[PDB]
Amino acid sequence: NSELNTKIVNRGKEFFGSISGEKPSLFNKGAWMGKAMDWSMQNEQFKIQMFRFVDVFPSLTTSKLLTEHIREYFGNEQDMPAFMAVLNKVLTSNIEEMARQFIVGETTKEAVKNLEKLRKDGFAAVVDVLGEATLSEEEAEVYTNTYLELLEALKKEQGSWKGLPGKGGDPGLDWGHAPKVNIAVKPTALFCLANPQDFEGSVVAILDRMRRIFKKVMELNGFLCIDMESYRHKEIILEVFRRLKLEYRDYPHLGIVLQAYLKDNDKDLDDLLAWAKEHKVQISVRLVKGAYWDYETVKAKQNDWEVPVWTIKAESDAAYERQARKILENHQICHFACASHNIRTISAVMEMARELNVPEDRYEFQVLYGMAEPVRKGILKVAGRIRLYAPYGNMVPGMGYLVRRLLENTANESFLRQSFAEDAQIERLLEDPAVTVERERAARAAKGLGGLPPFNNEAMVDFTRADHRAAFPKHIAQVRTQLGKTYPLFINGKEVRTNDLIPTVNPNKPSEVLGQICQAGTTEVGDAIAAAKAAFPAWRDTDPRTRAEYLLKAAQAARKRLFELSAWQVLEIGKQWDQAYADVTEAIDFLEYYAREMIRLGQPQRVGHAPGELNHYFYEPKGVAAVIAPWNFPLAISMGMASAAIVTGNCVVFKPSGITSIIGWHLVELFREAGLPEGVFNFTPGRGSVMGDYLVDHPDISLIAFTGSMETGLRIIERAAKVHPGQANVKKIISEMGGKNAIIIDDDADLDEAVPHVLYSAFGFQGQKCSACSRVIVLDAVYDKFIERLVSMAKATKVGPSEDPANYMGAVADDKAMKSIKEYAEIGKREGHVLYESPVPAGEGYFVPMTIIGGIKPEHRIAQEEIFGPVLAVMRAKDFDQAIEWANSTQFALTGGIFSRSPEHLAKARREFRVGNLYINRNNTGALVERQPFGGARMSGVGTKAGGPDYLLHFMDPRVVTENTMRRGFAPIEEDDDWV
Amino acid sequence: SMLNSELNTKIVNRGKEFFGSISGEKPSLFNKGAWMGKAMDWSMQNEQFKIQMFRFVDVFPSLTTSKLLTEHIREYFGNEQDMPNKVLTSNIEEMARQFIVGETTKEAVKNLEKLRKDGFAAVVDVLGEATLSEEEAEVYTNTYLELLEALKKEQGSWKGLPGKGGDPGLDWGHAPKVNIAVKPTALFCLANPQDFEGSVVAILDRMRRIFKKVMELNGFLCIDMESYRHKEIILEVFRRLKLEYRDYPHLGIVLQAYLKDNDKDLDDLLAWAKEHKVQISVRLVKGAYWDYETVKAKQNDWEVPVWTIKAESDAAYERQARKILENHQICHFACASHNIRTISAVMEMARELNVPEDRYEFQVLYGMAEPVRKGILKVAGRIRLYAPYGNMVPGMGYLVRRLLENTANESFLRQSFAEDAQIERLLEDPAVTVERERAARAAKGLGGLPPFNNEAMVDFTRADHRAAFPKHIAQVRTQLGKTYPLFINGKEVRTNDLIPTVNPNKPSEVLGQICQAGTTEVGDAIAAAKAAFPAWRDTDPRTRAEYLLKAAQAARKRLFELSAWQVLEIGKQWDQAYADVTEAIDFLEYYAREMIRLGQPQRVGHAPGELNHYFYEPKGVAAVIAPWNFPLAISMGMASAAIVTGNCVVFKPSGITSIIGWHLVELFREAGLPEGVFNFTPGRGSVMGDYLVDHPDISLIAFTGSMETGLRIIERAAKVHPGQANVKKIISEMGGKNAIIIDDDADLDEAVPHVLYSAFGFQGQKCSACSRVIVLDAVYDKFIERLVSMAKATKVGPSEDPANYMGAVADDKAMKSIKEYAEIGKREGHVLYESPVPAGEGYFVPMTIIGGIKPEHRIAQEEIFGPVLAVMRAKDFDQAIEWANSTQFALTGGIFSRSPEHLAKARREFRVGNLYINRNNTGALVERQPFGGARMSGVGTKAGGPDYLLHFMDPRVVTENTMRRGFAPIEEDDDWV
Ligand SMILES: Cc1cc2nc3c(=O)[nH]c(=O)nc-3n(C[C@H](O)[C@H](O)[C@H](O)COP(=O)(O)OP(=O)(O)OC[C@H]3O[C@@H](n4cnc5c(N)ncnc54)[C@H](O)[C@@H]3O)c2cc1C
Repeated sequence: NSELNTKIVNRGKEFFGSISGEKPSLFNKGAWMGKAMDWSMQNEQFKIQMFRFVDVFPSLTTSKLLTEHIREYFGNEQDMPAFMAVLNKVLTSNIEEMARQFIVGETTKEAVKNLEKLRKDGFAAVVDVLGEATLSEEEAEVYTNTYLELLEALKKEQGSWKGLPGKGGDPGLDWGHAPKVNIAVKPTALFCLANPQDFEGSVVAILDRMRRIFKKVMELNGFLCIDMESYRHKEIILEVFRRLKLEYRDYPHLGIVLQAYLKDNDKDLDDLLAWAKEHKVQISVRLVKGAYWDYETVKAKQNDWEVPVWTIKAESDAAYERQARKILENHQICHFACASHNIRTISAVMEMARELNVPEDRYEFQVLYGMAEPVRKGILKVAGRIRLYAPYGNMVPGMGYLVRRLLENTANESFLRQSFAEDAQIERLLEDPAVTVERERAARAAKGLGGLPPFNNEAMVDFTRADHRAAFPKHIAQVRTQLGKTYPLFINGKEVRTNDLIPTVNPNKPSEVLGQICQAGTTEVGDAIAAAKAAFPAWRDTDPRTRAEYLLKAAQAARKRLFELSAWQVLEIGKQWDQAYADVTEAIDFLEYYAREMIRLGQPQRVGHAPGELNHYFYEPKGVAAVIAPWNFPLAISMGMASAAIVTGNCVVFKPSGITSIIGWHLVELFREAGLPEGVFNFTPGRGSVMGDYLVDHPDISLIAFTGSMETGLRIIERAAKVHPGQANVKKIISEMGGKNAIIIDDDADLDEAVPHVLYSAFGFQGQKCSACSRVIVLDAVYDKFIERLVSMAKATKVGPSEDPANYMGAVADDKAMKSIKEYAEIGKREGHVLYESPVPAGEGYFVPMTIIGGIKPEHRIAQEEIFGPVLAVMRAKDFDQAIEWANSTQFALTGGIFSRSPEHLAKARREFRVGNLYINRNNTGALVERQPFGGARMSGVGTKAGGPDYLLHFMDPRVVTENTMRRGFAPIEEDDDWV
Repeated sequence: SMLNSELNTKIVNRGKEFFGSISGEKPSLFNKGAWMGKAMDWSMQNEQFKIQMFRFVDVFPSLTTSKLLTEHIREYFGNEQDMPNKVLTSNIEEMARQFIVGETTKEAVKNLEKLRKDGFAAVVDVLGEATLSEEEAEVYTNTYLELLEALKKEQGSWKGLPGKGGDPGLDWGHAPKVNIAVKPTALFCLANPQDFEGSVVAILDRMRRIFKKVMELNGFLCIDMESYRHKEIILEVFRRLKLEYRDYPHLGIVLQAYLKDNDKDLDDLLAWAKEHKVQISVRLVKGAYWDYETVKAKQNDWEVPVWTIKAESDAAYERQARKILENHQICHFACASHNIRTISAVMEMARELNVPEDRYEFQVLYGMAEPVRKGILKVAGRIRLYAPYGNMVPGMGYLVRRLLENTANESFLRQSFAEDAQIERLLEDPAVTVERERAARAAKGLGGLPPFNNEAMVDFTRADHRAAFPKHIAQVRTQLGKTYPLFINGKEVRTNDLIPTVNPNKPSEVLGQICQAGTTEVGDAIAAAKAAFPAWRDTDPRTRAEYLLKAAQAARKRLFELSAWQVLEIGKQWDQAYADVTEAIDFLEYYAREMIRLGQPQRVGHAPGELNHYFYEPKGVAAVIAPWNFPLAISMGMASAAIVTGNCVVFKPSGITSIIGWHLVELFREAGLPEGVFNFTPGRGSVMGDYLVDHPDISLIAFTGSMETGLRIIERAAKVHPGQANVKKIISEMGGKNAIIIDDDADLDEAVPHVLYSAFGFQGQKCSACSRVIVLDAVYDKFIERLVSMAKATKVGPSEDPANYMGAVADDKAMKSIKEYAEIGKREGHVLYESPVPAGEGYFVPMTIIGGIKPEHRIAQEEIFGPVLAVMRAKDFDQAIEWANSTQFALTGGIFSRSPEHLAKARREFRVGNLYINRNNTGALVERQPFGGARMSGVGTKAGGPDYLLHFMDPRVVTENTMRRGFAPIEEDDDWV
């Protein structure tokens, strides 16, 4: 709209004029922070070092930690920038000063005092309470009580404050209309287990605390704003706002933050306004662009989710202006807080409101305390109604907040950087962002092999979606209509029934029988081996691209059944919703990845370059593969091992674990739907005590793929090494065995991240993973604090049936597992000291308490033996060297983790913490195909890594054909010949 | 320069007149009105068709049944509609007849007399398949004698061709009427510069017999020149024969202008003739083996002996022709070329130098370049046709070579008569063409290292290489009698248990005494290796690779010395010994590069906020248990692979090759390898064998040797003992029972010597050796007769004497075991050949060939590891493949066949680790032939290939969440926005 746009541009021009060249302190090159940010902006390596240093800074609580980190992040004094122990003191004082710039105080009393100073300078405030991530109920209560404490202090003071001057209205209110007390609350800080996987439980827990705060706010006629956090919780937070509003439909001073950088926001704003109209209530919206842009883009890309944010910056600006116009048009029902430091954005809001003649009591402006100083002052001068978002509290979360402000101010796309560091042209700065979008989209308008798209991991289940949340109960219900079947063997394309049946039951409810499984004797296993051996010649002679096509069809068949296949796993083996879905996506990943790997490896390659000669190097299968699969990843690992053997040209005799035989039957369904030729895949569940050695010992077996315990793996290795009469090959072992995996918690670890990652690593799926954290090795000086937070978080979780998404973990695999694990828990309780032992439900189910035991040392049994259940050992290391020594003190070497923000300690861990899969600053479980090829050596395996580029070669043997191409003195000349 | 321009003008003007007098007349091969011209036309337009057609003509004479013929036609040319029996046969046969003067002596003689009446002289050549036996050499020799007897009776009635003066009974008044050419290698089936003196004498003795008959007729004998391999031998034959008959003027030699050596060879021969005051004759040619020499040199890292720009050969010809003409007083000249420029250049140079006509003549091959031949007759008058005669079988091979000559891209005939090239380009001074082509031609390794190339094989065309072996064998003999200690943690450790090591061809010759490690010493070595491991593991992969490169240079500098040790200690022939050392060098160079390639962590996945790096780590202590049959090569390959990947090695050489094992100590010491990284512990298997394999500090075992021992090791290594860190990794190369299939259509000239070498090279003591030859029913009798006849020509004796084909086997135990197997085989089949062996000491087993062998027989199944070859008669090709696949082994295999269908079937179904087509099945080279198989022949590990180093390591992944406080560094390969 050209005329309006011209007014906006002129308003912006007047604004830049009234600023008089003033730079915000962060861009003041005369100040230390300005020099620091200037160099960060010119030098990306320095920015990364400086910003990461500020992040770790509040953990550097001794002189040694501090001195060492300074050297590790910035190098020696001679190699540092000019603007930078005396060095300890100067750096410390400058960083602390930077953080204080952005906070109104450290105590409630100080905050209140400083808020009054702000009022005398003409500024209103919205107060926020700084806090570390809420990891427990006790922490949520502290946060809640801090708001209550703040409100009580403000209640006593506000009567003595003259209201900020306005043009009309009520002289006891700010600008004649706004409540003097205004606070903002982060909803997820009110509940440590906030998760849309438990949508209702999360809404209620947050709502119950928000209600308590809100009641006190109303008691002093104040305003409560509910802030918006990451996209993961956006729908939860919207629902919290809607419920609290309907509980107090007549109270006007309740706001919600909406983020214009979200593609969803056009619909969300429209829905909320329509909702307010329908319910005949009023609302208030603080429109922001959004604070988590890099996080959302990374998180979505890590999970093959649609990126929920716009990714061209002008799109967020254009969305803001569009959505602000929508709000202002609806001022009758919607009060507006314009929260932005962008002069174009601010100018657009001002002129749109003027054009729509919106009453001034329906819109105000907000900025963050301590930044964009000239912008703040310009708003005061032109609009008069300006509120500062003012955090207060402890310096530890204050440093985290500081880093976020530094990121915001120094971003390449930041309006503040462009205006105040980069000398950007005013006309460009104030351009209609809609025009910017068109130009940027047009600019941006200007790989796989063999016609196949490149490999990408299958999208994870996404419980931000109502449809994904609804799918599970529906599919679990459908599965229940299918219970009670008898599952036969499947051999040479035919169903073969035996009369030895073993029931398979729900571990969370053993009275619920899912079905009966036929058991193969040695006769039937021998039959299956015979069928596989007979199908082998034609299958080996099938083109690798064709073999790969069967895997691609199986992947599509599985993809079309994703929630159904997932539901079976929830009931048969007690997978939580996310765990079950991830099992199926991983199976799909193996199929898509191994299909592409065979296509890659399937072409004979010329080796050497001598003329008159062609050497071609290529691979052939081995023969019949025995595949012996675990129950803990019943589709993923089964499908991975079987499909690798199949795509490489082998034929498979497959023994699923008894308690997940139905999931094993899914392989039959999937390969049959793909049209796999008869005998290439044979399904023979059976009693190991009857046919286990028989399968491994058989002369017609050429390879054995096994995943499971070390004891069984080692027995297989010993027996397989013998060559019996009639045996064609030396048997090839592909084996993934157990682990006793440690995560190290260094002194400088970010405990907000370390704690929930350790909890998930230890207790996700009841701890039943070869990759699970069973030892947490914690540095002396952070031990007490770490353990308090871990135990408190554990106490908040619930143990119960996996079909109920409210439960964190549930029953273990079967009766034998429960008894074994419980015995290990008793052993550990006599070795160390019990720190936590959860309640479990009464009645039936193979429940083992979520168990945490401290005081564990390397010489203890539960520091050495794989328990495969929810029993976590906590070990206290005297220094980092001992932490590493202890991590390396078992016979296993599968996975490991380290939380540390020390370059030197991370380097030492990369080199010396010699596990097959080492994870830095995140959980040590959940390895993905291609990204984390999985497996190790020592007693954890034989160095084969599933889901990686070396895996398929283990299922084959290389061959070379060498041809003398010269006849009667001449040879064809080939493209890669070394010629003349 | 000014003179150069002037003479070039006369040459160009002579060429222009030569062409003007031809005017549209084409050689019959370029006659597109004929079937021959049509087939060649399409060959020149379509290289794929050329390859099919020329290969078909090559295989054509083996197509002896209606089945063979019909199937080959389809396999080479496709269905009878995708193309461009009795008929196609007549066309190819007519094509071959164009180039030969007859099929019998009498027909040849009649046709030669006809040619005389048409004014053409001749030089007569006898066609033949390759000489593979003494009997064949005698047949070839007697055919010349027969020819000469026939000509002797006729020549008296021949009027000499007209000339300008002289003797009316001689051609042109001066040339002998009878002139024959002989191929020297056809006189000796084992001609080979590795036995230089033996080859010269055997050839000379037959050539002298022919020459005496030639002299009786007062005729001319030309000694033809063959491939570069035999050039020096042939020169020496000519020189000796000339001096035996210093006064007889009618003896010629061919010299090849396409050889870089020829400038010097011609200078040398001319100076030699002067010194000895004799006269000579030279037929100067460009050369017939160009493609072969180029390929052969490139295959062996030898300097290519031929010029590789065609104009360079032309330029060399004109340069060398001038030199001969300058020397006309002592050197008679035959200009042998179909090239009008070349011929015109010679005519003008003869005029410039005023050379008498009786000192030069012109020669062309019968049946080609007809207008060129006609032109020479008209202008010069002295033209002689090279006139081969004989059997259609070698006639077809000759046909192929002529078709190649005529249709080559750079052929002067093709450009003149097919391409309608501009006459100015055709008659250009080739020296100018050279400069232009060089200028145009004037207009990758990694980490700064050159790319890998296999080390050059020993080259016995060189006098220095021939002389080096006797020199170095003698030098090694001055160093015998030493006591060899263990080498543990950088220190020499003696023990009281000594085992002598002796020469298998002369067991009374003791090379030294070897200390034996007890379990105590082996445990000490393992402890040393274990202590050295953490620092070695942490050494940069590039640095570890540098040690291997230093060791490779150390070995390269000692090549002949290291070779000589093997000749004496284990009975390697000179070439076998040198090849063992070059293979060792190759492993070092190749594994160094492989570790450099594999040594850098690679990002995997592309998700942002995350870095996954995938990389490799060594395992720990490796036991390396090495064979005696490739005592440096395989030992060094296994040890250096383990070492470069970051492991430390405890190495047990075979007892009988312990000194070669010591060479590893010497080489790693010279490279400066850190102490403990390589330890040398020879010892008695019965004392410390199981100890070494069972030890809990061993993480890897690299073994090469017998199936029986390999299988025992695999079984024992599977157990995890108390304190054992890893499941032990096996890298194992075991035996074979390798077959070569001889198909009905096999080229027996190649199949026979390749099979003989595959079976008996190094006494058959190779895991890759051919111990079964499976021969198709219809070619059985023919193949076996030639194979046995070639075998009979070879001698068994000490490997230090290069005259011997093979020698003693490794030791007394091997001899006893192999002889028992021979007796078993003789009761199972029937002996076709059993060689004499020397009297007296030495572990000699006869070169033994046994027929009537079937898959149920023990010697069709069990690896003998000695000079015992089973011959098996297959009823059809399907059974041949079935039989090839009938053992428990699958290491190597070979097939001789010119059937695309059968070759395709073999590629698919003959499932050995290394299958060879139309060559021997031994001698695998690093990178070109990564070596190893499965079944009972190994565990699918392939030494010398790109999958090998990974077996000595385990992969690791480090995954880092790079996001802190909502931000992460953006990395280049991130999936982003
Ligand atoms: C008082 C106040 C309260 C706030 N409360 C919250 C809250 O509860 N929740 C929340 O999420 N944020 C909140 N914010 C917003 C956030 O903290 C930033 O301050 C704000 O987004 C910066 O925008 P801008 O108009 O100041 O600056 P600009 O430089 O104009 O805009 C920058 C913004 O654009 C977006 N952006 C950057 N790059 C791209 C890109 N490549 N593609 C698309 N978009 C891009 C980001 O949102 C970034 O923050 C609040 C802001 C204020 C002032």
